[PDB]
Amino acid sequence: GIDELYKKEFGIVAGVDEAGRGCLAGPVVAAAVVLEKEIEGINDSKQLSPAKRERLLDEIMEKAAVGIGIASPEEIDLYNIFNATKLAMNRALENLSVKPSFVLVNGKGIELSVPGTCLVKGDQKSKLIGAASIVAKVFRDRLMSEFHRMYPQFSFHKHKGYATKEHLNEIRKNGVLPIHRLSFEPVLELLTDDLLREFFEKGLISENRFERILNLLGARKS
DNA sequence: GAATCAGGTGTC
Ligand SMILES: [Mn+2]
Ligand SMILES: [Mn+2]
Ligand SMILES: [Mn+2]
Repeated sequence: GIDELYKKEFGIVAGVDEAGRGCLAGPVVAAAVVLEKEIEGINDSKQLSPAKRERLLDEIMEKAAVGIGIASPEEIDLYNIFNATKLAMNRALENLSVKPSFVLVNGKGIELSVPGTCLVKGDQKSKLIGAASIVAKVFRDRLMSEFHRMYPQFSFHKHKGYATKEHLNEIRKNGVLPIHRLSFEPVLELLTDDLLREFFEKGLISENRFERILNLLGARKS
């Protein structure tokens, strides 16, 4: 119903949500979702079972229009997690085929390239956002799994890059990766100016990424 | 799914 109020008022209304905010690795995934056909079971992903999201997505990506945006781990470091988040969100709206006259954005304090509004707990106040919530999360998880493929020594399919005990084990044992968020404190902690220069000399990170994390590295213990 | 332990950073 919340959706319908805004639908009647503003016209085409997209729901937006993102996943991967609190992660130590990988990009942040945002999803924009416009939908008219009803989908029973709609609810914020984190209440659902991983396998149910799966069946709800197949359904969602059949009755709805969906845009997907991502922001690079490099962009998180250079821009911060928040602007990287808005950036990802705006890339989703961009990828959406339907151009909404209005957006419902989960959270607070986010203003996108499309006039809209910000709902706290929006992912459980709105069906569109709850749906955008399931798209982001599943798509993200998928990105992380194939990262276990690219870095076999890493349980990215289990911990999704988050600060779990075993993720921190895999980092101390195996080292820090370019896809880790180098500005994120637990990583900054383990990283050395020596590995940082290597990343750069290998052409793995950017000159701008290097300068930041380097300046961040020397700023430690302050 | 809910409880409760862990672990991240942006806004203001
Ligand atoms: Mn929520
Ligand atoms: Mn959510
Ligand atoms: Mn900070």
